[PDB]
Amino acid sequence: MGSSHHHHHHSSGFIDIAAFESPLTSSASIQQLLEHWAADARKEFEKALMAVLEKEPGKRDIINQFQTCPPEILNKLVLRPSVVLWTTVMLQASNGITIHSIDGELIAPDINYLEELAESLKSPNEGVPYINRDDLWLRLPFGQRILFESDEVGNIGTTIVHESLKLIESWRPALLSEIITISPEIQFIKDPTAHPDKVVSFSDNSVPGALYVSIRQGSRYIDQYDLADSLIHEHRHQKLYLLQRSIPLIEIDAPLVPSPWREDLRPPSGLLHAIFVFTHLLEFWAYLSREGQDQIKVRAKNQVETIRTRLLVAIPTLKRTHLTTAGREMVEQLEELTTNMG
Amino acid sequence: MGSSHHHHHHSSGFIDIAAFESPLTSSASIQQLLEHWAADARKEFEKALMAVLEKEPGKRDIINQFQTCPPEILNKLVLRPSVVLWTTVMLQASNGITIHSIDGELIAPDINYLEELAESLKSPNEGVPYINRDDLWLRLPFGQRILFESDEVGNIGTTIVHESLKLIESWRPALLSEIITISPEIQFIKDPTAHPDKVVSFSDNSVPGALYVSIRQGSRYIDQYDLADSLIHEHRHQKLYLLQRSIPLIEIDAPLVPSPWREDLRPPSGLLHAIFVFTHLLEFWAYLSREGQDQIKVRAKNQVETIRTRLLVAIPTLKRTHLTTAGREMVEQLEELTTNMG
Repeated sequence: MGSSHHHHHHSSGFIDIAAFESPLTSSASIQQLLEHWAADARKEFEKALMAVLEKEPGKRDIINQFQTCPPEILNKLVLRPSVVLWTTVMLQASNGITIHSIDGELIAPDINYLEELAESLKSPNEGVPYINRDDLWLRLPFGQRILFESDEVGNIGTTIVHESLKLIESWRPALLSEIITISPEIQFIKDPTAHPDKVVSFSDNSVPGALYVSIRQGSRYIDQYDLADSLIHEHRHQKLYLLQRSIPLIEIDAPLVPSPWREDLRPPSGLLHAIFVFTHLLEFWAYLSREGQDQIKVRAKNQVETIRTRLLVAIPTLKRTHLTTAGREMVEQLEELTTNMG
Repeated sequence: MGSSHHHHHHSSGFIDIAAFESPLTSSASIQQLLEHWAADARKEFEKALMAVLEKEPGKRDIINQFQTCPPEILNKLVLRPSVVLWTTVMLQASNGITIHSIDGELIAPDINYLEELAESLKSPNEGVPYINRDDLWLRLPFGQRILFESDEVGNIGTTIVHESLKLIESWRPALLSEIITISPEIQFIKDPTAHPDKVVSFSDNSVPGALYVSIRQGSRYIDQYDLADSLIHEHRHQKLYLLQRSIPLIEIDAPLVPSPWREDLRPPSGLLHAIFVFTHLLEFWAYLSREGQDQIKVRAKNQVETIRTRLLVAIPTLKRTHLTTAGREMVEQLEELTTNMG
């Protein structure tokens, strides 16, 4: 009924991947991928700064703040989710290309964002992962379809996030460090169309580095384990976005493959993102089923059985797809982790 | 809630197209595109025949009938929707790549299809557009999600199809000839999940040349005008599949753009397919509002207003996308037809 049948793909005729997977051995690989991405993003940001000066030459004094800015600060600034979206929308607007939010609304290029962006350089040291910061260029890709929690709602959510991050740190301190480097922004969302008891968490690569997690289950708040699951789930997408940017994993994103997590046929890259996400959540709930409290051991044992079953069905499905050399190396490493935990 | 946010396209940084659009002036352009496609498909079909001989060398006598078959027959055979799907599934199976139907079921490569296919050469070729032919390799991309009408249901549908094709011939005899060349197969379907009053019609490029139209709708049957709309709608997809095959129309199928026909963001190629489909449907209902019967003039005037309104909103949206030189030439020709309607 829904369908995706017009695919133009009816033409079917340099880093350690294994070390990148585990947070213990990924530190160097991530730094290497971030340096390559920041090299392209600095040029893109400079191109956007020149486009701002063409429309409004009066913005020259605002642009001057970045000119003398140290490259160490500038390299971290151009990779922020809100900055990447602003730079992308800005460059596409100059090429006559429109960018829209999920609700079909046009994301207008705002020159006045540079003034807010320049004033951020006057206080560089802030919280390691930015918990529910008020930034329109983080809310823009969703428009009105997704609501952003604020005030008392955000105040309570910050404390639950702190306990989820402390829980993640107790399991793997290397994964918390990985979260600070790849996913530095945590936004609190609420899906009005979703069922109150459903935990909603999503990620978009138009804003890379921002994790959108729901803290409210109706009027009630979710717990530190479910919120840590949501944070790890979206962090794994952000981590794979970084790898895909430089080292492609899928040679041909067709034909569509079935996923144990979706009813419809999803592309091979989507199933790779799903296995990459759920491999880390299988390891998280495996730790909670052994070294966790007696109250969590019931839910954790259910999650291990549910996730391992789905992973053991998705991995063979993905193996018979157009995977690159790096993509196949990733699948074989994720399969090894699922097998060594049965 | 639904979402499609992991697009690996976060890297945003000759044929007479006008003559191809109208069926009156497309005859030569279509023949050129079909000759190029048949040249590649004949090699792909030969590769599949050699793969059949590797698995079962006993099928040597059946493969010899195809190899010694006249090129005029063989060129038309390799481009049939059921043959294209068989060849694709067969070649992908040899490369360790699985193909699935919309319901997630694996489409198994059937060597025994060649025997049924060889008996089609020996049999006298019936009616130019094959109305509801019993062929599993036409039903395979849908599996169990879509039901195929047969017996008394198909018997009635054949008569309604004949009146729809006669209605299309009375409007533009060039469009009926175009239908016989590009879309030679009409299958009768029923979507159990769809609302009875909804007219369901779809097409897939894994089976190019097959139009899937619904004839039974609730406790009634579709009329010749609604069925002609369904046939023209799916034929326009099949015609654009042929063009896209050789001459690409979208340079970058990102960012996602809003469509007046769908609730959420669809790719630029999807919106191009929609405008290409609805431009011809606008011309069809414009003819029915002027030269049609008094009973159809009410429905036709409503369709012209509904379709022109949506086309006038989709065309500017698509113009601000990564269109190739040919893609932009197509959009400007479709915009001219929409504008020249008052």
